[PDB]
Amino acid sequence: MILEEKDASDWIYRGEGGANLVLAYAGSSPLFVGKVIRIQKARSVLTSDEQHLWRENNELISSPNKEVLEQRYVQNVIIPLLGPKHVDAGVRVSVSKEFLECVDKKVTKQRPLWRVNAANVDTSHDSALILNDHSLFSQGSGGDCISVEIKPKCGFLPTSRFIGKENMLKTSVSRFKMHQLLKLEYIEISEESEYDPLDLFSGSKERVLEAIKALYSTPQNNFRVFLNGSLILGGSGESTGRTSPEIGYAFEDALKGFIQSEDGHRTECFLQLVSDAVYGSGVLDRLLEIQKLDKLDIEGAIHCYYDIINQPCPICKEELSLHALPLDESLKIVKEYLIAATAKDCSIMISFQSRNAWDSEPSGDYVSLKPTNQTFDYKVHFIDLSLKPLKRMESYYKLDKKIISFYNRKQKAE
Ligand SMILES: O=P(O)(O)O[C@@H]1[C@@H](OP(=O)(O)O)[C@H](OP(=O)(O)O)[C@H](O)[C@H](OP(=O)(O)O)[C@H]1OP(=O)(O)O
Ligand SMILES: Nc1ncnc2c1ncn2[C@@H]1O[C@H](COP(=O)(O)OP(=O)(O)NP(=O)(O)O)[C@@H](O)[C@H]1O
Ligand SMILES: [Mg+2]
Ligand SMILES: [Zn+2]
Repeated sequence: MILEEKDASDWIYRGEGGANLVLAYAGSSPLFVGKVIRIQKARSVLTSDEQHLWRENNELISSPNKEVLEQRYVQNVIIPLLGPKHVDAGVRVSVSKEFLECVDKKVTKQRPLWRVNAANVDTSHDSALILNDHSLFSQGSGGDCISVEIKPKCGFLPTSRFIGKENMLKTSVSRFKMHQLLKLEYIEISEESEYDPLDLFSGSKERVLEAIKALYSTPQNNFRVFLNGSLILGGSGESTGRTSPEIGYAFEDALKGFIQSEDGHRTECFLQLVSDAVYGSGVLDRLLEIQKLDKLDIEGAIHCYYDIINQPCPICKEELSLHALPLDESLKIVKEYLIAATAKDCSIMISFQSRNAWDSEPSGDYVSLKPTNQTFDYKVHFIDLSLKPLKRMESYYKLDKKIISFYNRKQKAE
């Protein structure tokens, strides 16, 4: 029930995002075998404005800590929306300060330096999240498991009435593609990614495959691959650089026996396998619907935000429409905007294993690889379904203004 100091040595770095540190269990305890632990970082549990926003979900507003908050957020808001088939809310577990402290230290050296600069484990939370490890095909075997993680980002184009005259490029150019230019400018990446989210979410099989090949070539922080829980393609707690021949070889070699093709051809077969799973599964259509809860764009939603927090709108100057909405409706719009923001920033994990004829109940989800003559069963889970803080509406607006006005400036340079 409680993780103490010495338990710390049975957990090993798995990765991290901007919000949580994730460790995988390497011990023997039947309690943790096949799990990861997800620990919130530090960069009362809900502002007053937030309790207003989440009023409809009381069990949410009365969450005693942040861990229970996320847990109930996923169970009560996200589940109802994506079904429970592809989602795990997690089980909370007591951790002690010294355990947390001990984990922080143990993994420090395996973290990107910049991640360590930005934040650490909040060693004041008394709880943490335990999740099923989706790099493991099933909880509690059918041989090896190749697991693929995709952070798809936003797969549609805003079409809002509320997009400003100087910003209409947002109407035709993906946010992900415009953001890439800024990141390069800010030395957050070394080269622009080849991935286009519009391809991946297109519903076109050839365009999904194109997205997958692109993710493979330039994974940044959008693509990872695991062999039985150990990373073989992608970044460790951060964006990785373009796939090089050295990385190409290492990954090709890691696939041996799993993709049963000739040496050198495994990679192409694996890419097709992922594509077939994504596409055939239809899992992205559902995610995309949630993303489209951002109905009005940040340029529209921001106006409702100031109404919700009762501040005169600094964006309007000396939109009669949005400002004439009843409070109830402004709340809805912003809540949906923040649900959409969860959807836009989560990941999909797709676990693969050789079709097991001895399954006592044969799986309905699988993929037959043309060439190899193999069948793989697969499973999809969504991960990283974090609650986004309402206050963040302000920076969403500024980051957006920054993205588009830099993209415009870059284009003007014809
Ligand atoms: O705003 P975006 O689209 O850049 O997304 C942020 C991510 O950057 P990305 O562009 O995905 O590399 C960002 O990822 P990195 O920290 O850059 O790996 C986080 O996921 C961030 O969420 P949070 O602060 O952890 O709640 C994300 O912020 P939210 O927009 O989800 O609040
Ligand atoms: N249930 C899980 N099973 C397997 N791997 C996981 C699981 N949850 C997280 N991970 C891995 O650990 C990494 C960090 O988890 P994540 O929940 O995305 O952290 P985060 O800081 O909340 N991400 P973000 O806020 O979107 O930047 C993920 O990219 C996965 O590789
Ligand atoms: Mg998160
Ligand atoms: Zn306004």
